[PDB]
Amino acid sequence: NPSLVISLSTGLSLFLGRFVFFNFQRENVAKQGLPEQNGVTHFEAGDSRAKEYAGVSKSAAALVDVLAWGSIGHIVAYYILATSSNGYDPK
Amino acid sequence: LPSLFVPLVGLLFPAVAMASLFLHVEKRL
Amino acid sequence: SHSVKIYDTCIGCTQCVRACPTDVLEMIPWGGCKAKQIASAPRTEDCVGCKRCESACPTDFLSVRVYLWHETTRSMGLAY
Amino acid sequence: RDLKTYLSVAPVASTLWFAALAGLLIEINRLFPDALTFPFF
Amino acid sequence: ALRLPRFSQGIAQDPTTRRIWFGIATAHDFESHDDITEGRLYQNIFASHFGQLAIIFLWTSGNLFHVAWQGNFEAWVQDPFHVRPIAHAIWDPHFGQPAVEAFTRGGALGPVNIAYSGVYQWWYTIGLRTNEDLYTGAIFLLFLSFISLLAGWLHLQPKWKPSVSWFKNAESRLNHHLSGLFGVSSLAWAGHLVHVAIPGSRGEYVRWNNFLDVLPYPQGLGPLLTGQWNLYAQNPSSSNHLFGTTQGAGTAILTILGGFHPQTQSLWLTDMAHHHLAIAFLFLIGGLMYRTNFGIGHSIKYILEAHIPPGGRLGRGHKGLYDTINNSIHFQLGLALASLGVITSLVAQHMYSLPAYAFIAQDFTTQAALYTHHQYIAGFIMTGAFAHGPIFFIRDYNPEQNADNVLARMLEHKEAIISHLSWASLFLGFHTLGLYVHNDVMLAFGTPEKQILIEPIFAQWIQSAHGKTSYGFDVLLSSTNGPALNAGRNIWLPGWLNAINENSNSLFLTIGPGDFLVHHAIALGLHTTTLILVKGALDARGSKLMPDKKDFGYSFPCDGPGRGGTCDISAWDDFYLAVFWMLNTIGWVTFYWHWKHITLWRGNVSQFNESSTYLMGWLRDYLWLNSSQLINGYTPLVCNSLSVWAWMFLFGHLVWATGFMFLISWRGYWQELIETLAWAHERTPLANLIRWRDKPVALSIVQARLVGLVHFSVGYIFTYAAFLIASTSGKF
Amino acid sequence: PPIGPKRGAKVKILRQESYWYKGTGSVVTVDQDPNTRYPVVVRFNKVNYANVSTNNYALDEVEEVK
Amino acid sequence: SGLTPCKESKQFAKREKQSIKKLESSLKIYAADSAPALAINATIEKTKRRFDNYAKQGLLCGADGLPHLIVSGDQRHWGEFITPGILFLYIAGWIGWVGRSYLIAIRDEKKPTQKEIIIDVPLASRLVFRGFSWPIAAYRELLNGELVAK
Amino acid sequence: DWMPGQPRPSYLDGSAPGDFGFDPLRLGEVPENLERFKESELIHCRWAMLAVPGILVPEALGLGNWVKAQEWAALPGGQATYLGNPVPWGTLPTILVIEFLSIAFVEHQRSMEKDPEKKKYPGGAFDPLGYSKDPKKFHEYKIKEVKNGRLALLAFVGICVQQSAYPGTGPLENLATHLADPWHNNIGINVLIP
Ligand code: CLA
Ligand code: CLA
Ligand code: CLA
Ligand SMILES: CC1=C(/C=C/C(C)=C/C=C/C(C)=C/C=C/C=C(C)/C=C/C=C(C)/C=C/C2=C(C)CCCC2(C)C)C(C)(C)CCC1
Ligand code: SF4
Ligand SMILES: [Ca+2]
Repeated sequence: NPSLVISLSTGLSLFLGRFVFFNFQRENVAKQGLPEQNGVTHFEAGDSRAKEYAGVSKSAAALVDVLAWGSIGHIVAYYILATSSNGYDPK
Repeated sequence: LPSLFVPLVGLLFPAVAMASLFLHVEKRL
Repeated sequence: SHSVKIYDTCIGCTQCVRACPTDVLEMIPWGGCKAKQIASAPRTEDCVGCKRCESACPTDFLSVRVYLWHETTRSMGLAY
Repeated sequence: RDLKTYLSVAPVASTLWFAALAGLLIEINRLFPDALTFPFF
Repeated sequence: ALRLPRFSQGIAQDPTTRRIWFGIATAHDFESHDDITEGRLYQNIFASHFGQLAIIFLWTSGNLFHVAWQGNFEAWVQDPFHVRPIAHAIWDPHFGQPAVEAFTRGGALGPVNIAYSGVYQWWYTIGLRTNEDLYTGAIFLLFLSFISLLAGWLHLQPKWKPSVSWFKNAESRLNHHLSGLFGVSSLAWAGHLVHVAIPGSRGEYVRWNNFLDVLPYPQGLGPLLTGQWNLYAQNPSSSNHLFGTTQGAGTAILTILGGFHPQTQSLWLTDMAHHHLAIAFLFLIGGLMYRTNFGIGHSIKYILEAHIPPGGRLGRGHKGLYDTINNSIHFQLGLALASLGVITSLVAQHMYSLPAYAFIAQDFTTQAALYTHHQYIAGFIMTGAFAHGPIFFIRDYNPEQNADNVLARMLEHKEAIISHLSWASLFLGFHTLGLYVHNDVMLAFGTPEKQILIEPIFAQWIQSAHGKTSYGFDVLLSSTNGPALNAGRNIWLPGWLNAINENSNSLFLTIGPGDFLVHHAIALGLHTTTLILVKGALDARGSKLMPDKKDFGYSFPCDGPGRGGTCDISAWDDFYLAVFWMLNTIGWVTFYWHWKHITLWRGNVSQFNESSTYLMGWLRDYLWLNSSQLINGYTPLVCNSLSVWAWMFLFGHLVWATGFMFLISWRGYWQELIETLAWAHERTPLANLIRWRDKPVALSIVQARLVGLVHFSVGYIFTYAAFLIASTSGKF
Repeated sequence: PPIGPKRGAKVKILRQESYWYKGTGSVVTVDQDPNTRYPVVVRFNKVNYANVSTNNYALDEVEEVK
Repeated sequence: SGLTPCKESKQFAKREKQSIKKLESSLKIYAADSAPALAINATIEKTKRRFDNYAKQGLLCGADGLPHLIVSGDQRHWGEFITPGILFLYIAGWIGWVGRSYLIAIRDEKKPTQKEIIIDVPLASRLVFRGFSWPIAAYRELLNGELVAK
Repeated sequence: DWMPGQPRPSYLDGSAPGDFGFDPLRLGEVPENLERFKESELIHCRWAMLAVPGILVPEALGLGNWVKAQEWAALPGGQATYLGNPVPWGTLPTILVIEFLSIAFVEHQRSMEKDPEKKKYPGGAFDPLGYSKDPKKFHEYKIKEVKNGRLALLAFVGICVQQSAYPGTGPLENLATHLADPWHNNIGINVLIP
């Protein structure tokens, strides 16, 4: 099998993310909210979210989303690539 | 023969250490 | 020195004051019980911490408590 | 004497009880020794 | 402040010798220090952590330096089977001429100590070959130890100190420790294996000078990114392979053969490279679960809040439990120690059965040493885990903020927990002792057939499930028509089945009725020690005898003789009690391990199997029997090389018994004795020219139990170590 | 009216720090005097660590039980 | 059950053999018609009877030559563990149930401790045989088994 | 009461459909939970109604067994077949992907519902014949569905259990085996010994 498998999986995953599971995933994120120690965590902490990097022009998706779905995509794909050549045989 | 670091660790360091601790401990600022 | 407290649970029996070997407690007027008196720890500098006071309190839970604190010559019971 | 009966049933009640138990156990063993299992079912 | 210890004014105003004693034992209890803040608390710990790492790096640096400078290693590499590894050199002017003769072993030029930690097998397996390798390694750790001190000093400076909320950023730390500290570290370790370790076991030396223009594999990284990873398992090392040489050497770098390398009797290097590579994935992907600054991830708090079973059988479940742990460093230390204590025992039980280092299994003294080493470490760690648990309940536990959650309900039904632990301990104790004594009487009356020897068929059934041919049973992996067998058929199973059924190795050893009894002893030891510790934790804040045991803290002497008497009523004191039991428990564990193994190495598992069922057998055939060469270390006729172990053996007995003084005799006796000596000094001419600056007093009530326990423990550890090493190494 | 629980009545302790905590006992008398912090003297069938069978309690520290 | 039945174990036979020779050896000094001799011959006869029963009751033996017990639940060895055990739990339950019958009879009375250090033997003898049907404690459990206050 | 003389739990007033007041564990004490349950029972039932026929009909023909069909998947290449014809889409990876992708989408779609998952009675394109036009009539049908669904779930089970023990599975077949000699062939023989 070729490198093409990577693309379909990653493509489908991305697709899944953008149009199927996208609304639900966000709903959950809103409810979960960000971590808070006694409340919020930015209060000391130097470190806080990056609002700008988070923001994107597409009607819904963001760059970070791309990263995760793509990763699942690549992983699932590489998962299929390896199980192929193992030629593992069971009863 | 470097094995003559033994007394230094073996005795000298301990004596200095003890004397110093003793002094710090009995100090009255 | 040690820390010694009293509580309104005290019934004015006065036993601890009688129990103390170093004269730490004493009784003072009060109106929270029929005895109309309550213990006091005005000289905790002389206390040793033997808890003979506690050993003599009949309140359900001790009304006089001794919290062993910083050690002094007086509290260490030293004659030297 | 009521009272004598009263001395009894004290911890002498324990020894009379355990001596009886010891006897019973001993006789059982004398009768059925070296038993590692219950073989009657 | 004014004088030591100046982290505590009230203790410096002590006119007695107690100020010095207590000044040392409270130096790390930062929370009890004067003017302490939450800011200074986290900063002091953080700094101490770098100090600790610096010492660790420095410590290992010392071992490397000394092995290279005073040890053979190179000589050991050529003959692993027939060369004794050298710990370091012995320079002692007290040494008589004989002692210098008797001790110069291992082909050294002078008297040396023989290493039993097993760093030789470790470094040989790891890839290290010559002394030059060891030196540069020692340099590297000396360097790492410096930058540890340097970093510890840096974050104590005002412009680099971290805020408390930074320390309380849990999700970030977890995302990094799982992904980076566990994952990437493991990933990069497998890198060392396929680059240096594996090729080194195949004769080719890959160091920094030539690890760039040299391939770890012929196809060289092509198949990895291609997806056909199977190529890396195409040609493993042969069954006739010789370690360090090309005779039988393969090309594979990632396999799953299972079992052992025939020559070295250790796990395949190609099995371990694969292991860490596979590990690094679950860890790398695992460290992306919690939320940081990218709008994705979990709120650990929100998960706990959401885990409340309806019908409220756990009340409010895990609500508020996030802050309960994140605010309390003791809760975190307790969790840390408990987890660490378990995998410390896991390491012990796995390294004797499944050796990972070349030629380590043949070294019986090292195998015995390492196992006993970790089981005592694990044991001590376990009691500490159950010490900070109590400390948490006293110092950090907030009742209102944990209202009706799983943590609170523990205290709510504490009597039920404690009573059942008491029942389990009583049940195990009454019968394990009962059966041991019954069997001793039978042996006494000369009728061993009357013994009660219960076969451990449950555990025998487990071993069968693993594929052990003994006992029969026809269980999974022990049966030809088993879906589990045919599933793993010719992957790891041929290597595994071969190894589990080899009669030499310690891979799932045969067990019998003697193994049954000791395990219940072990079960007894665990339940009792836990019973002591959790009764201590759950009663730390109070009882009926002392409703307000809080307000008095973790460690206090008592509450006086009133209300019946209250000695050893503090949570610190049941810790003190539990250590004894944990020492007893680990003692049973290591007795069991060492006897089973010396009889195995001796080819006489019969002696263990027939003598471990009655307690006289343990005394006579294990302790009395193996003490022969040990106690003859020195003699009215001669001294041996085992003389040092004979000396230490008594030393252990001495320290042990010396501790009995502090534990049996208590303070009031010694206070009255000292004040008569205070009189003497002042009334002695020429001597009263010299006056003491600190008033001499008896050790305090708690201090006594600490000093006593330390002696008892030191004696315990030093006595068994003298016996373990000597009886083993004397025979090997 | 009369101030506290009847005399014959048995009560359940709510002190927490009391030996007879979630247990019961019978009230002997009730000091009728205001200002008195803890009246409602009670006696128990079983003795405490200090060998005493009676103690005084606050009004809100006792629940009538039947 | 990696063992072999005792009936067909050589080691088990060697032990019976060796034991009898040891006792017979002692037999020599005492001559015949004698008290010790009869005592030793009685131990020998008690020895033979012992080994005979173990084999007879199908008990496995180990390489050691000594019987070993199966407590797994296997039906061929209930005699080894399960049968005696139930017997125990019956008695243990009996003792405990009778002991608890006494305290409840004693509890609402005068000075209750007086009958805990000085036993009311008439009352005890009245309650001892109630343990015979103690597993009808179960039917108390359906109602008044344990206290609700705690 | 549908246990003859047993008081009905508080929540079940027998108004629900298929409500026979059976809940010995009271897993329905919580209203939020029960509602979820009502939805699930129907789901589980709907499948089951589908599955028995799925399993039963082919066997009447060339199915041999529901189990047997699964047999090809294990070996490489399959390819498996529906009616003597391999493919289309014969291999396991293709089917697995098609299933996972096709399914996940349909169900998740469910996980975007309010109004009680449209009362677990969506009735959109689903009730074309619009049986649910009539409320009185609609109710009767629900009872039919649940009773039928329950009947189906119960049967599936027996198939699995029967399938167990008799790895020579013959759900339809066993029955024969029962028919032949019903007296000496029954589960009884299976509950006991050789
Ligand atoms: C690592 C620590 C250490 C070291 C290096 C030594 C070394 C020595 N010990 Mg000591 N010892 C120690 C720990 C140590 N010990 C401990 C812990 C104990 C308690 C159990 C003892 C108890 C002990 C006893 C009872 C004796 C020794 C003796 C000796 C000497 C025997 C060798 C010999 O005969 O040569 C040469 C013999 C000589 C007499 C040469 C003398 C050395 C010159 C005078 C040194 C000059 C003094 C020195 C500079 C002052 C110290 C300054 C320093 C503290 C700053 C040797 C110097 C023996 C000894 O010293 O003989 C009397 C002896 O009797 N040791
Ligand atoms: C991660 C590891 C870890 C850490 C960071 C801590 C940290 C702490 N512990 Mg814990 N503890 C641990 C593990 C740990 N412990 C384990 C494994 C156990 C079981 C043994 C305990 C049992 C324990 C108890 C009972 C107590 C603590 C206490 C404390 C606090 C005060 C420490 C202090 O200043 O005293 C300083 C310690 C010393 C100065 C050491 C002197 C005594 C040692 C044991 C003797 C050295 C051994 C001996 C000399 C060996 C040489 C022999 C020779 C012949 C070779 C501090 C927060 C105390 C506390 O709760 O605060 C009030 C407390 O009382 N710990
Ligand atoms: C060999 C000495 C020894 C023995 C036998 C014990 C035994 C026990 N310990 Mg102790 N312990 C010891 C040393 C010992 N400990 C030491 C040195 C310390 C450090 C101070 C401790 C600290 C300690 C703590 C903190 C605790 C225990 C507990 C227990 C009990 C645990 C449960 C159990 O085993 O049930 C079985 C009972 C036994 C094994 C002892 C029974 C002895 C015989 C078999 C009874 C039969 C008598 C027989 C009829 C003969 C009668 C003689 C006649 C004159 C009347 C058990 C009684 C725990 C406990 O109380 O459990 C709930 C508890 O929490 N131990
Ligand atoms: C898969 C597998 C398995 C598994 C198993 C498991 C599931 C496991 C486990 C396990 C476990 C299950 C473990 C455990 C543990 C534990 C511990 C060891 C504990 C502890 C603790 C502590 C010490 C605590 C403390 C505290 C307190 C007390 C208070 C509060 C706080 C704290 C928490 C800190 C088996 C083998 C079957 C088979 C093979 C494979
Ligand atoms: S403790 Fe001893 S000294 Fe201090 S008050 Fe109570 S009685 Fe007096
Ligand atoms: Ca083996």
